[PDB]
Amino acid sequence: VKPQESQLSFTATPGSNPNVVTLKNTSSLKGLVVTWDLGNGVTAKGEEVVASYPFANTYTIAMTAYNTGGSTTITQTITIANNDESQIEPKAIILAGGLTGSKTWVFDRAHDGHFGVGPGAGNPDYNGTPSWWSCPAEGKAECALYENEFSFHLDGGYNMTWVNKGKIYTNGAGKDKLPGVATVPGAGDFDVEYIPKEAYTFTVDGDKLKLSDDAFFGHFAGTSTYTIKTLNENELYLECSSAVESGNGWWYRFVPKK
Amino acid sequence: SFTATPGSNPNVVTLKNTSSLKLVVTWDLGNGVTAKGEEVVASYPFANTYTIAMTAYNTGGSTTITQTITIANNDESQIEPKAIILAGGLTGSKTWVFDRAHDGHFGVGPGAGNPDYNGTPSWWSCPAEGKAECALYENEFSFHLDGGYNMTWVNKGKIYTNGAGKDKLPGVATVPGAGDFDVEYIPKEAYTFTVDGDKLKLSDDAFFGHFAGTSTYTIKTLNENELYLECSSAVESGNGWWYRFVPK
Ligand SMILES: OC[C@H]1O[C@@H](O[C@@H]2[C@@H](O)[C@H](O)O[C@H](CO)[C@H]2O)[C@H](O)[C@@H](O)[C@@H]1O
Ligand SMILES: OC[C@H]1O[C@@H](O)[C@H](O)[C@@H](O)[C@@H]1O
Repeated sequence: VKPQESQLSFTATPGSNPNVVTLKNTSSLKGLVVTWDLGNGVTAKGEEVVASYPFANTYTIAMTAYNTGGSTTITQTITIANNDESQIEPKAIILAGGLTGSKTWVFDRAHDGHFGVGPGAGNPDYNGTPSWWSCPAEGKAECALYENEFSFHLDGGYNMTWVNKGKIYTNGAGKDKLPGVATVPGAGDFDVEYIPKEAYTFTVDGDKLKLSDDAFFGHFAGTSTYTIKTLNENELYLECSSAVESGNGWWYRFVPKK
Repeated sequence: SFTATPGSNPNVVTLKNTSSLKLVVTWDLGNGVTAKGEEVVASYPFANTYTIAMTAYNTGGSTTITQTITIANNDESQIEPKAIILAGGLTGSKTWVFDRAHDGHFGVGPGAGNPDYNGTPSWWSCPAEGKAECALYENEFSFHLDGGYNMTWVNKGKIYTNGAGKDKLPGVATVPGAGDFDVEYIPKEAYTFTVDGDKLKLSDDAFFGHFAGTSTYTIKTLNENELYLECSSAVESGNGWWYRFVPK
């Protein structure tokens, strides 16, 4: 009674934009209600629906046909070859150095002001700058900070890789919130043992950059949320608000790895 | 013949020779750019009507055909982000005035070239309403992206300055309640600006109501709520000025 699979079919035809695909019931059987799992977290109902895949990947599309004696499901895989710049955050494209490949960012250790502290954005004294202390060139050479490197890549999603040599840098208020062994390096404050996960994601919304899985840009201040102050192919300048020291703001400047 | 075909970005247009005659062609895109090629791309960041001219060349000489094109909207992707904040968006306008109700909306200190520079108006910081009794707060600045980076300067006929400034200006100077000088100074009907990084430059010798002999300002803060500016005096060597504007 339930619809027979050999009479069910559909076409999935990329349109003007190869990442936007028309899904059309072409079944040799009428009197059907059809629903769709687009394989991208979206479900839909209708004879002809459109599916959008911002990211290059292989997806599975399921069509379910309903008639008076039940439902039957058929599938196709579809290969989306390339990322769609028109459906991806423009700042994510700068962080990854393009829609293809990856881009690694490191502390701007060769120039003054690559790391700094000042009154944070909720502090009555905020001025938007690290007005308490600004790190001179190579000022944090003698700790774990510059060992922390951040690669962005749009391989299936808004993906990040965090590499270090097993340690992050923080101060007394930071060290108390992490389980790893704390050491006092040459630059003072604390190195803490902290091994990143093998994979992260991120989101960009306006100026706000958020890292997944409680990640942070090598300096621990209890937050995974940053404000992008500057971002172009040469420079990533970030501000954050400390969650471990009420009213402290931190600034960080990254440049491309050579 | 030619076609002017808006692409995936409606502000970016493919100009293509479609002539039924196989020619060297050049183009005036009507945006200040000229080009040579069978197929060229034109960019119009600003909504407007533009005239495109194709010139075809043989041995006999040259013939020029034109079309008008209408670009409906401003293109956020090709306009300075700080310009959009000053104009309050891609449409309409936004007027900025002195933050007269808060301390520190006007001040003086050692300027950025001065060995004593500390980045603040450390010689004098104006208290709330401190310059009510002069022309300073009468000066209002509107930014609008209507064809370009456009500004309108409104006042009630006077700017505010000190002795060194008054000596550079042709208008009559008067001493108001706040002291220093009001100077007769009527703005032009229209100005332009440029923003490059943190450098804000005004056209046609304009200045932000207080005269210090410069049209160049450093942007210290710019968000939808605040414009905080520094400038370096061109009439008093080593003197810096600070100004804080908020929306009207
Ligand atoms: O905390 C308020 C005070 O901050 C002081 O600067 C400190 C920096 O020298 C140091 O490098 O970082 C700590 C925070 O991690 C800062 O507190 C300022 O010098 C004081 O002016 C300020 O009141
Ligand atoms: O115009 C410059 C002068 O401004 C005055 O308000 C300050 O008190 C002086 O310190 C400064 O020399």
